[PDB]
Amino acid sequence: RSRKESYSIYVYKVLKQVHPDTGISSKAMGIMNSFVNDIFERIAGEASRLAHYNKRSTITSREIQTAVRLLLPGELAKHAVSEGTKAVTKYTSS
Amino acid sequence: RSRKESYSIYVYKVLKQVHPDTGISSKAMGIMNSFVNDIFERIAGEASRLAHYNKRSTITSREIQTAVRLLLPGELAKHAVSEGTKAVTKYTSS
Amino acid sequence: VLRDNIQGITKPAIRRLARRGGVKRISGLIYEETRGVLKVFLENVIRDAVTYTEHAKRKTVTAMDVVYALKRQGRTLYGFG
Amino acid sequence: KVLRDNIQGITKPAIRRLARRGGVKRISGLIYEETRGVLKVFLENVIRDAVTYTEHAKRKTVTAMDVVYALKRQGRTLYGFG
Amino acid sequence: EVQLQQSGPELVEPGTSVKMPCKASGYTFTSYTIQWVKQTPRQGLEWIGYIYPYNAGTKYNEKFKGKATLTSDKSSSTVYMELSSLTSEDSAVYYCARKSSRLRSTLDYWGQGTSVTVSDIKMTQSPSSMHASLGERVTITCKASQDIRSYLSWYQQKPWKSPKTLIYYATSLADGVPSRFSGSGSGQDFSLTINNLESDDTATYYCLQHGESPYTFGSGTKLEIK
Amino acid sequence: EVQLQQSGPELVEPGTSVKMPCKASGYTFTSYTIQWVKQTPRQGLEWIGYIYPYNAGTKYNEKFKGKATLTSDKSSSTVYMELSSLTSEDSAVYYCARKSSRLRSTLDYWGQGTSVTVSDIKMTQSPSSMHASLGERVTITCKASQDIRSYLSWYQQKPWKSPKTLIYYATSLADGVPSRFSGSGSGQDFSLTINNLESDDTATYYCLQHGESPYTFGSGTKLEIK
Amino acid sequence: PHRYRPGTVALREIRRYQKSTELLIRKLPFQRLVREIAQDFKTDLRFQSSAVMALQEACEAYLVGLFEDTNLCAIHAKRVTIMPKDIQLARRIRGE
Amino acid sequence: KPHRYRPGTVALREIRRYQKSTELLIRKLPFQRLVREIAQDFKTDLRFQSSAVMALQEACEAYLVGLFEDTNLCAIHAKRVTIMPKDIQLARRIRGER
Amino acid sequence: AKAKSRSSRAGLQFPVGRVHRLLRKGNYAERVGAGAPVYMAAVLEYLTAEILELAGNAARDNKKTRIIPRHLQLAIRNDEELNKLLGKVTIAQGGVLPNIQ
Amino acid sequence: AKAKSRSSRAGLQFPVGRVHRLLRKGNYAERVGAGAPVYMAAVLEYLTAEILELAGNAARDNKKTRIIPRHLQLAIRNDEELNKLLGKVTIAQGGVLPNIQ
DNA sequence: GCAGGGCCTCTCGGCTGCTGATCTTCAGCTGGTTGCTGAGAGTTGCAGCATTGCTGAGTCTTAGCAATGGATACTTCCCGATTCCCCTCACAAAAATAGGTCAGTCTGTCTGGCTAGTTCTGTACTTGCAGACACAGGGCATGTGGG
DNA sequence: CCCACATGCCCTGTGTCTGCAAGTACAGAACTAGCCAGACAGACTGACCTATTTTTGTGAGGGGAATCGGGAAGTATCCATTGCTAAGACTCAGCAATGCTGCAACTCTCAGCAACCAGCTGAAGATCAGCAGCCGAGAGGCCCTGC
Repeated sequence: RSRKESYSIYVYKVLKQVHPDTGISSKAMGIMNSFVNDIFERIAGEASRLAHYNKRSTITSREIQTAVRLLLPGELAKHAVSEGTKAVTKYTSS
Repeated sequence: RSRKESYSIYVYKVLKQVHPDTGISSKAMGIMNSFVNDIFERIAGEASRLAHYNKRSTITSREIQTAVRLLLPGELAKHAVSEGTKAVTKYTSS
Repeated sequence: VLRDNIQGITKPAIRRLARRGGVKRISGLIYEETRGVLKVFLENVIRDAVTYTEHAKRKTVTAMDVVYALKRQGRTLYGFG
Repeated sequence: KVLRDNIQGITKPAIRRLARRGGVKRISGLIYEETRGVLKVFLENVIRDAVTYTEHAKRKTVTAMDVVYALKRQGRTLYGFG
Repeated sequence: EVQLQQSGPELVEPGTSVKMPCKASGYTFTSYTIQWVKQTPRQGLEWIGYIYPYNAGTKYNEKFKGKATLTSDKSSSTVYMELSSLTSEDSAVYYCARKSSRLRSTLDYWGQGTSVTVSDIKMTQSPSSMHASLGERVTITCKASQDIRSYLSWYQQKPWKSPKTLIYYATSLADGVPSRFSGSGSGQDFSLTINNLESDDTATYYCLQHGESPYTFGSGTKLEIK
Repeated sequence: EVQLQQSGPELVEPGTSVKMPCKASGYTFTSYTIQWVKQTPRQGLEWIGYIYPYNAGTKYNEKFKGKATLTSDKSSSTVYMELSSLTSEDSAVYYCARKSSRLRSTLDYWGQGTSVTVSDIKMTQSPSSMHASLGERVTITCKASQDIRSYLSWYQQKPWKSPKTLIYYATSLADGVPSRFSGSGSGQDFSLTINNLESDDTATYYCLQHGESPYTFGSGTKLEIK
Repeated sequence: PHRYRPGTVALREIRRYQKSTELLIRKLPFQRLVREIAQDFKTDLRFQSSAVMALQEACEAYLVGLFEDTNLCAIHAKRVTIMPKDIQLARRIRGE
Repeated sequence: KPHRYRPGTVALREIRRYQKSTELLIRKLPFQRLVREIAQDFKTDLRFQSSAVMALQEACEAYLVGLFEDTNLCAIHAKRVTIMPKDIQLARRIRGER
Repeated sequence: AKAKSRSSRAGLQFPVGRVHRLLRKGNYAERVGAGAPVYMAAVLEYLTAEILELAGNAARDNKKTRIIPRHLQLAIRNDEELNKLLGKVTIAQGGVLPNIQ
Repeated sequence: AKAKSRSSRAGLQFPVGRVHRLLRKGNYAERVGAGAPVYMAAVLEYLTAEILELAGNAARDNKKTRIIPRHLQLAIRNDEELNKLLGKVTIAQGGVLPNIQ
């Protein structure tokens, strides 16, 4: 009872936008929360290591893109790079 | 020249302490440097992870001791805990 | 105090595990070896879990501590936080 | 200049010497092509990550420290090059 | 770099069976599905099925079950396709194309085509044939039947050549395709726009959906220049 | 938990061979070497050699090659020892002791001893035997011949019993040893001090070095209480 | 009386147990084994119900993944019966 | 009659010889040409430090020697002394690379 | 002025602000750039969308309207790139593949 | 007052101040306690002392008075706990363990 | 290869519990705005380093050949693992209970960051010098064809 | 089982040479000393949750006999590898010139941090129909036996 703070509502909006009629169980939500957390620590650790290697003090979208290219295999990296570049371009134009 | 800052003089001091007549080559010197950096990174990462799990903001000798217990196998962890405890007690006694 | 509960992992349980693993025929000496391997793996996970709870100054082993103990051996588990 | 077909530069006695260091007494004739394919796959897997590190550093020269990072993030930590 | 080699033309008498290869090179063979597309002058491009060489998994079209049989050979990186009991309406050129297992990806690289001769969602392209000079703007509409969540691709096919991917995911440019081409639209309405024409742009343009299980192409649009 | 089981006494005629086991349990068997120590009343404790069950690595005393042979069996966690051409001066009690491969660690756990009867650094213990009452301060010295970098252990042996470790690394308390025992010294001069005595400190106290390859024990110090 | 030749019941068991997701080790014996193992590390310990559950999923997944490699070693030795030498070889190649 | 060793004696001699030395067993210039050709497909006009090519070489020799150790283990398990591509494939599959 | 979420600014469903807070509190770097949480939220959103769509397709083929960890396990293990990404990951109540040949 | 090194106060040879600076600058925690670099330098000093002494013993048995990577590799691979600590580590110019027979 | 009798999952109905989707409330965390500052980008230059080319000695590879011993196929046979039946014994579920541990709130305090000055120690650089690499010559364990 | 000749390797001896250890400026980082504030420890206190008892009506486990079928052992074949040799060819070492890229230094400006506040998003708690589980009956593929 101290604000557990999961990703469950965001995973729900994503699920309702790619499959408007299917639902999800609480066990599968726990699996997918663990998945989102694990990928967050992987990408953030790789970006932190890249920034430490290049003697930078800030983590930027370049570091995030290089971490994504290092960690995701195959066309997953290409599509995630496209998604991240598209979102950064949309955010910059406000 | 940008002061590359190895562990070479300290490892040479330890070598002359445990083997007063035995020298070391430069390649074995670099390998021992890599060993010190790797073990430092492992124990520091485990201590930082422990402090993040227990919602602490500081790394102390308890976190270092628990990380040593987690990473070193068998009697290595016992003797390293003994050395760390002895050095911390000696430093506290000033 | 509990003594000799490794035989609680019964022979049909090991056979069911091998059937899920895709094994058609099982030798009679497989079961004791499987009990030894499972005991070694369980000791390796449980020791790290107990280390996590003892660093937390707790006395109950939690699922999150079991998850950390599994994750630090490269055996990441999903579904428990 | 463009190089072509240098996987055959890893000769049959070189693979034989690596097998003898591995403790292998007898070597089949089809071992060498399979070993060349395996070594090639390992080399692209390491070199792609090393080139990724080099490109993130905005450099054209692949360094030993980049090779060490590419090996370390694949669980193949190498001591002796930094 | 990525090549999908096929066989030559097969002059084959009716009633027999034919097998053609789709030997692939330049990429990791098990990471990409190999999809098979047939082409007739009468009803255009048609999707037959695919093989995923990672797990030998298949999925076929409704009207090609029994007519088609897909096999994979992981050792030689070759995909074979069996056509059995060849009816007179099987004289066609059969293309094999590479598609990644990602839902966003499409048929990016194609084979040259094997001409074998025997001795649901409907996608409507609003123009059938258009004419243009060397410098205007030309649009192509690909009105869809059901809702597809931006899973639409655009292809350019020269006469007697393999199709070339232009747009995937209804907006994204393919590899090597210049910024002159531009796709737009989502849901049921889609559009392909060419900025200015050249002599190279004289081709036939198709739109392919891959939202639901049977992949369906468009009717086709011939572009004529000057 | 950690125990090193052994066999019974062996009444053996001269000239033949004998095998005694050191079946051990309660720990990871390959991680710890098993050292072998003979004990005669004439010469005290004498270190024979050790086996390393991880790589079958063996090292013997200089005076014990040919006489002794050490083999390991990883399946039953058992360590064997063969004595060949048994001379009349081989009647002793043979102990097997566990020791970690770390240089700091010592012979911590011992076996009970098998009594087999047949039908270089010198370490000096300055008190041969001492007498003390119930609450006194006692001190045993173990001056060495060469230099050892604090690689000294201390042992307490009840009569007709296995030795028990008190001090390792010349200062550190062993497992379960009370804080009355205190070791000190480095280099060549060492001291063992027992704080307040009871009736159960009536034993013989030995000091063992493991700084160089033949491990040598002390002469022993019989401590008598009231 | 109906009798099956040795093996078809086994492939039916493979098809049955590869389709289910339920745990195949009995929960109370696994819990007793877990508490006996943890008793050697700390006296009078305590467990959440989900901690033993997570231990059970980890252990069953590890044993299933070990039995797949054991079966692969058994087919490599031109057999169909898995043996402790196949378990040992699979663990040795895995590095355990 | 000229001297002829039986098959296996020379092989055990090379096992004993090459298990003692620490030298690199692949020739440096063919390995360097292979490394440059492989890296050509990722970035054109690349440059390589000599220590970088040497580090790649030590990594490749260590990986191949460990894989040949596991392959010999598979060959002994199949009651053979001749290592085979199926033995390499089984070792690489159990290791998690296939 | 009226407050606008950075997720709505980037056209995402994942929280850019929460990803920023976890990047700052997670002890990764001294500073965090402005576009890095946007990029991370987009990459995480693409990965959850791909796995959820494949699991929903598996649940549709299993004639169910709910995604369970069995459907998630089928979706991840039937894909080369997802199985390479999540090779050392155990999915609880996931089972194994039916190994149909 | 005359400055005393923290390594000299702890009785170590490894740099307590440099280890503290690397802990502070390495992005591990928000703050670092006083005894944590002392414990870190002690553990590192013990580990290098053990490895260097075993490698010097290997050099002495090889009748050499200089430690090389072959001696380091022999000392590491002839030990359970050093092998488990450095299992996934390649030592350059270290070779392999010679077989028994 | 073809046909008849058990039987073991699929398919369908339909009812049933349970759990996941939705609504409501509150708290806390994200966004807006301002100001401050230091981190990284940009420009110029410099040294250092990787690329290329040429030459020459020389070690390594390659193709062909013989002959051997190891992998493979076939057969026997016998060990042992499967399958079924019964009977029995712990697993599971469910309700209750006590007590013991864990999490929350408040308070004070000690300890770690911050800042400025100082000095000292660790690094780059440059010597000499001896451990180890080089060839070369006895000597030993054994490799392999006769007896 | 013993011998022979023959060959590969360890050891000894000495020149040498390159790499290692020791000695000097020097500048960057560690230490010293106040100072401030906030993270964590200490003590109450509620309250959840974990261990422990008891019943029970089952579902899974264990033991034994019959039998089939797979693993182990022995034999013969043949083929595929190993060892060896002479010719080529390609690696390696050394030296020199080049231009090209990786550092270094100074400037500055722009992007990111700090802080405060209000308000909007998200977590916790109830609630409920609809999805999935459960039980029962019918059909079809499949296995076992027989011809």
